Amino acid sequence: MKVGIDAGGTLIKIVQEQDNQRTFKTELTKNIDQVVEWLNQQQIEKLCLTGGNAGVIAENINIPAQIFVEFDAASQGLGILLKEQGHDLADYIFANVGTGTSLHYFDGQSQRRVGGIGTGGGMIQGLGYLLSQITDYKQLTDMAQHGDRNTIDLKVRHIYKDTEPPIPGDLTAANFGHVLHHLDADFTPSNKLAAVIGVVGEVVTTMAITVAREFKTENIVYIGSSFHNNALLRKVVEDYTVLRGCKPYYVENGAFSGAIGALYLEK
Amino acid sequence: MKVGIDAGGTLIKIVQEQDNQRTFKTELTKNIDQVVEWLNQQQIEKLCLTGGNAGVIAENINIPAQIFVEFDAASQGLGILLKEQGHDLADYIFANVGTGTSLHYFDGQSQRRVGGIGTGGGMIQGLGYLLSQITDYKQLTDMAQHGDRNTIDLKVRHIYKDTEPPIPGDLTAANFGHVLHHLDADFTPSNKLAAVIGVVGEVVTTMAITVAREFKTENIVYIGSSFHNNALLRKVVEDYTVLRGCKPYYVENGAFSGAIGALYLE
Ligand SMILES: Nc1ncnc2c1ncn2[C@@H]1O[C@H](COP(=O)(O)OP(=O)(O)O)[C@@H](O)[C@H]1O
Ligand SMILES: Nc1ncnc2c1ncn2[C@@H]1O[C@H](COP(=O)(O)OP(=O)(O)O)[C@@H](O)[C@H]1O
Repeated sequence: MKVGIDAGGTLIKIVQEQDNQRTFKTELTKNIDQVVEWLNQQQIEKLCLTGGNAGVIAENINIPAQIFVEFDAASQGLGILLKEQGHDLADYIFANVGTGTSLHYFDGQSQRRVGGIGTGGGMIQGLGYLLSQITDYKQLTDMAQHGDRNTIDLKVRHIYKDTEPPIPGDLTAANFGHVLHHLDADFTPSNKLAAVIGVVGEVVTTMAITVAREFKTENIVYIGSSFHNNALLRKVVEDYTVLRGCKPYYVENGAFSGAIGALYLEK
Repeated sequence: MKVGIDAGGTLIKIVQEQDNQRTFKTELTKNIDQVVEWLNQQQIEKLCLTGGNAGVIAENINIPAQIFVEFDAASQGLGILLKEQGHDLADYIFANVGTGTSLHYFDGQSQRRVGGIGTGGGMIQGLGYLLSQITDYKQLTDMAQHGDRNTIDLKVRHIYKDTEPPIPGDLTAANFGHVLHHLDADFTPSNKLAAVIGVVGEVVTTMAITVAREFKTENIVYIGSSFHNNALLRKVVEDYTVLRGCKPYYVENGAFSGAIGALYLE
């Protein structure tokens, strides 16, 4: 009975491994007390921890547990998941889009943190609440899917008008930039929520394509729970990566890269 | 009288020049018709245009005018201003933070667009209105200055708690990340406004420090009107640039590097 736990700022990713049988459990960081209660209830052969609140679990647990650096764990697990899903990538940039975004570069041997930004899921949830007053994650993300950004976001062509723009006119010039041109029109909580996800997506992708260029790689692997139930963010990210001449990748159970990695670093 | 005009998405920057003494005019893009009216009533030896709405002016004007690419003009006017103010920088990343942000690299000869982002002044104004129903620029920018982001932004140390973080704990982990931990506390339009400027600043600086590393340079020059009346954004940007081992620079009349550039170009 082997168990790996990535206790982040928002979600706790549990990976149970029994006689070559993987289980993917996901409880909130908000309800960490219930995760410790559960863990205490059973004998685990080897326990491996990673992420922010990994110490919290370690303190309140009455069982020994090894602790690993999330940056190294995420990379390990991603390697495992990519080759399992038939991806043989020599090099790549991997974006861990969690509460906040952590940018890494993998050179076929090891990872290196090459950047990070505070535009992740925590912003989708945070700014999402201030613009819709919705606290439920599913509800917020689902609401956002068919929202219109035309009245909210400003495009390059809107500034350049008839004039030939020096970069693609369809591109977003200014996020929320159109808001003051549409003071008459009602800003729907859907339209507004779409625009939050749009800016978060565009920032993560811009940062990701920049370091992909820097470390001379065309492969970008996107991981983290921010992608769960948010198909709009996935398309926002995916479409821009392609437009920036890069190859986007989404791994199944990629938000468990951390947790999986913890199990395969001890041995 | 030689005149340069950078007609952007939000502001029109006019720099008129008459015998080594300059004039720095600002008129809104909203009131472009008034700018054309004035120019038609002005005795201009040489007219140079740049930016988004440069064509609009050129069409409605009854005087010929040379049109230049803003990416090249900005670079030109910036170097004139840089040198004049005693900055002799070999190489430098320059961020033109206007309605939207554009990122360039200057190799002691010419510039190259190396990035861009939709997180500029247009976002401060746009998201600023949705979070405060304030349309007045000055008002929006002055309210933000005395705003607290503790209840709004999430820091690395908040996630890592007592555990030693793998990057500085004081750093912003997630913008608006704290909002759901403070649902009890009611979010002041000033606290909210500082968070908008904070994220805009942090995105521009992160992107700027990344390309500064990429094109092997430590100098970062920040320009655009987004810095006007917004001391908070300036400090947000300035402090992070330094923390990332880079040299930040703010040039006097930097938001005119486009209208200056246009004059001294061909
Ligand atoms: N059930 C959920 N509850 C809360 N946030 C969720 C949920 N599913 C996905 N998310 C998203 O995932 C983000 C956290 O990402 P995650 O990869 O788990 O990061 P961390 O490891 O820092 O907790 C949240 O900010 C939110 O966008
Ligand atoms: N009086 C003002 N009214 C509106 N915006 C202003 C004003 N002064 C400065 N700004 C700021 O400058 C930004 C535009 O910057 P600017 O350098 O003119 O770029 P652009 O060329 O895209 O117009 C605005 O979005 C706003 O944040």
